[PDB]
Amino acid sequence: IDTAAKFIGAGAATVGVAGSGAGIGTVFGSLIIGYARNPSLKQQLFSYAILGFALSEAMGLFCLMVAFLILF
Amino acid sequence: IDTAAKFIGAGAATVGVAGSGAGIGTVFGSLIIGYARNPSLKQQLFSYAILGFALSEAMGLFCLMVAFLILF
Amino acid sequence: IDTAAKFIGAGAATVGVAGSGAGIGTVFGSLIIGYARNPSLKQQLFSYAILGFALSEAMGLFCLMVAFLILF
Amino acid sequence: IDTAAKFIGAGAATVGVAGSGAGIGTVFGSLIIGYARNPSLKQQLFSYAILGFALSEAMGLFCLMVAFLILF
Amino acid sequence: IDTAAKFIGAGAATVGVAGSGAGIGTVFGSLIIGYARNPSLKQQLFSYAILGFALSEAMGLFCLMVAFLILF
Amino acid sequence: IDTAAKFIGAGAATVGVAGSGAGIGTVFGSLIIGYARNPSLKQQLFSYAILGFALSEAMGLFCLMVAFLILF
Amino acid sequence: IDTAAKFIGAGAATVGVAGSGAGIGTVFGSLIIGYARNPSLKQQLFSYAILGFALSEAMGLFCLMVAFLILF
Amino acid sequence: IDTAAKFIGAGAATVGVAGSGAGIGTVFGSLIIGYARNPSLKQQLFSYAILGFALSEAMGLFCLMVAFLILF
Amino acid sequence: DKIRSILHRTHSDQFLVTFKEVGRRPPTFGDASVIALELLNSGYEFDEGSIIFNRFRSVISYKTEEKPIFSLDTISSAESMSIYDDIDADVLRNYQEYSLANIIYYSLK
Amino acid sequence: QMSFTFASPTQVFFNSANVRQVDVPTQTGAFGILAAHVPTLQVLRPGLVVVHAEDGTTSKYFVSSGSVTVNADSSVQLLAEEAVTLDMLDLGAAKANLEKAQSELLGAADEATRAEIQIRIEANEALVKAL
Amino acid sequence: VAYWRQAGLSYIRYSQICAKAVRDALKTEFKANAMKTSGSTIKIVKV
Repeated sequence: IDTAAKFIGAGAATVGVAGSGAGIGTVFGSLIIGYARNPSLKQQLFSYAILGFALSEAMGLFCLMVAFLILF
Repeated sequence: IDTAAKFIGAGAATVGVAGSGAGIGTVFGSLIIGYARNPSLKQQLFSYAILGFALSEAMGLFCLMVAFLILF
Repeated sequence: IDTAAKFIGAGAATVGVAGSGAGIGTVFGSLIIGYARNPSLKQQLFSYAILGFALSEAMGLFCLMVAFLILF
Repeated sequence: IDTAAKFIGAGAATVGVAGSGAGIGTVFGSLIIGYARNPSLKQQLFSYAILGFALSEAMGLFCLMVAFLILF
Repeated sequence: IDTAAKFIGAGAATVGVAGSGAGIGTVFGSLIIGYARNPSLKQQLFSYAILGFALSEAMGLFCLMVAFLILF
Repeated sequence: IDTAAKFIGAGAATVGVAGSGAGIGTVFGSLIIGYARNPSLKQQLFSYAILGFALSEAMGLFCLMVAFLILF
Repeated sequence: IDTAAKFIGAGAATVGVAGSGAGIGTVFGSLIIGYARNPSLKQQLFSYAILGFALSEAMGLFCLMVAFLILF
Repeated sequence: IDTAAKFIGAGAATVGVAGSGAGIGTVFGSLIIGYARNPSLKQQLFSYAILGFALSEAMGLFCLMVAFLILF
Repeated sequence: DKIRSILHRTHSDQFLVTFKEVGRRPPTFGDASVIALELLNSGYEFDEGSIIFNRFRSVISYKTEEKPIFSLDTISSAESMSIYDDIDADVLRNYQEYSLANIIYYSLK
Repeated sequence: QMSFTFASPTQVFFNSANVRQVDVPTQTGAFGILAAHVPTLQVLRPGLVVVHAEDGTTSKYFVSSGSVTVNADSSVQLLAEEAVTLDMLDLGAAKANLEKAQSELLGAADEATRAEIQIRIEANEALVKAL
Repeated sequence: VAYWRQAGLSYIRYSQICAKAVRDALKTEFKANAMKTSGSTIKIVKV
C-alpha cells in the first residue's frame, strides 16, 4: 500500500511523455514543410525549431520529474 | 487507503500534461509554416503565438495544480 | 473504498483536460496559419477564434466540473 | 467493491471526453482556415462546421452518459 | 472483485471513444477546408464525408459495445 | 483478483481503439482534401483510401484481439 | 496479486498502440496529399511511405512486445 | 503490494510510446508531403526527416527505459 | 483590316474574327483584352496556335517573327509541367488566359 | 541570389534585379517567395506587394490584377494590368467607389451583373488595406 | 472556382474591372495616364 501505490503511481506519470513525443515530431515536421517552402533554413526558421522543441520538452521534463518523485 | 490512493491518483493527473505538450508542438508548428509564407515575424504572427501557447500551457499548469493538491 | 476510491476517481477525470489542452493549440494554431494568408485579422478570423476557443474550453468546463464534484 | 470501483469507473469514462475537446478545435480550426481562403462565412463552411461540431460533441455526449451512468 | 472490476472495466472501454470523437473532427474539418477550394459541395466531397464519418464512429460503436458488454 | 483483473484488462486494451478511429479520420480527411485538388477521384487517391484505412485499422483489429483474449 | 496485476498491466500496454494506429493514418494521409500534388507515385514518395509505415509500426511492435511479455 | 505494483507500473509506462509512433507519422508525413513540392529530396529535407524521426523516438527510448526499469 | 483584304480572297472561308481601327490610336492592354475575350468566347477550343507580328529592331530594320502559344488548357499540363507543384487545374485556366493577353499586347506593341 | 522582374504594360520597375524575398497577393491568400523557392504558378488578386530589397529598406506597391511566376531555377517575374505605387492613390475617392459598388450589388439580380459589381467591391475594399 | 467563375466571367473580364477601379481612384496629377491606358479602339466583325 505504501510501497505499492508509489510503484503503480510512478507508471501513470510516464503517460505525460506521449505529449512531448508527438509534440516534437510536429515542430520538426512543420520545419520540414517550412524549409520546403524555402530558403531561410539556417537562422529564423531552423533557429525557431529549437524554441519549439524546448517549450514542448518542458512539459516532458515536468512529467519526468513527477515519475521520479514517486520512484525516489 | 487514505494515503495510498493519494500517490497513484496524483499520477493519473500527470497525464493531463499530454495535451499541453502536444498542443505546444501545434501552436509553434503552425507558426513555423505561418512565417514561412511570411513576412510579419516580429508582431502579428509571433505575438499571436505567445497568446496561443499561454492558452495551451494553461491546461498544463491547472493540471499540475490538481496534481500537487493530491500530494501536498 | 468509499473515501479511498474518491481519490483515484477525480484523478482519472483530470486527464480529460488533455483534449482541451491540445484543442486550444489546434484552434489558435490555425488562426496563426490563417492571418498569415491575411488580412482579415481584426474581426472575422480572430473573432471566430474566440468562438472556437470557447467551444474547446467548453469540454474543459465540463471535465473540470467533474473532478471538482468528486472532491467536496 | 460495489461502492468503490464505481467511483474509479466514472473517472476513466471522463477521459473519453478528450476526443471531443480536441475534435472541437480541429473542426472549428479548419473552418478558421477555410474563410482564410474566403468567402463562404455564414454560407456553406460555417454552416457545415456546426454540422461538424455536432458530430464530435455527440461522441462526447455518448461518453458523458457513461460517466453519468456510473454516478447515478 | 467480480462485481467491482467490471464497473471499472467499462470506464476504460469508454476511453476508446476518444478516437471516434477526434476522428470526426479530423474528417468534418478537411471537408470544410476542401469545400473552401470549391465547388464540389453535393454529390462528391460531402458524399464522401458520409463515408468518412462511417468509418470514424465504427471504431466508436465497437467501443460502445465493448463497454455495453461490461455492464449488461 | 484472478477473476477481477481479466475484466479490468479487457477495457484497457479497448482504449487502443482511439488510435485507429482517428487514423481513419486523418486518412479519409486527407483524401477529402486530396480530391478537392482534383481530378483522379476514382483510382489513385480514393483507391488508396482503403489501402490507407487497412494499415490503420490493422492496429485496431490487433488491439481488439488482445481485448477479446482477456475475455475468452 | 502476482497472477492478477499481470492482466491489469498487459492491457495498459495495448494503449501504446494508439500512436502506431494514428501514426499510420498521418503518414499515409500526407502521402495521399503528396501524391495528390503529383507525379512520382511509383517510387520516391510512396516508396518513402513504406519507410514511414515501418518507423511508425516499430513503436507499435515494441509496445506489443511488452504486452505479450506480461501475458506469456 | 511489492511484486504486483511493478507489473502495473511498466504497463502504464508503455502508454508513453503513443507519441513516439504518431509523431514519427507526423514528421515522415511532412517529409512525404514536403518532397512533393520538390526538389531537395536526396539532400537538405530528407536529411532533416532523420533528425525528426530521432527526436520523436528520443521520447520513445526514454519512455522505454522506464518500462525496462520497473520490470528488471 | 489590312489582313482581311490582303490575305482574304485566298482563305475567305477560313475566317474566325476580324479587327478594325488598329494603328489609328496607339494600342493598349485594353485592346489586347478585347482580343483575348473574343478568342475565348468563340466555340473554338484550339489545340495550339502561333502569333505572327513585326518585331522592332531599328528605324529601318525589323523582322517578321513567330511565337507559339500553348494556350490549350489540356496542353498546359505536360511531362515538363511535372517539375512544378502547388497548382490547380482551374488556376491555369486563369494564368493561361492572362499570359495570352500579354503576348497579344506584346506583339501589338 | 534570384533575378526579379516586376512591371506593368505602361511602366517598368525591376529587370533581373537582385532581391531576397517577395510577398504577393495571390488568389490563395498571400504567398511568400524566398531565394530558392519551389516551382509554383499563382495568379494575382487586388492587394499589397512587398519587395524585400538588398539593403534593409523595403519598397511596397499596390496591384489590380495580373500574374506571378517562380521557376525551376532561381528567377522570379511578376506582372499586373495596372500597378501603382502607394504614393499616387487617393484615400478619399476609394470609399466613394466602394459605397457606390455596395449599392449596385442589391440592385442587380442578373448572375452576370452580380460578379461584375462584386469584383469592383473587392478592388475598392482592398484600397483601404494599405491607405 | 471563385464567384466570377460559374457566373460567366473569365479572368480577363476579372482583370479588366480590377484595373478600372484603380484608374477611377487616381487623383488629378496622374489622370493623364488614364487616357493613354484603357484602350477600346478595337472593332468586332462577325460575318
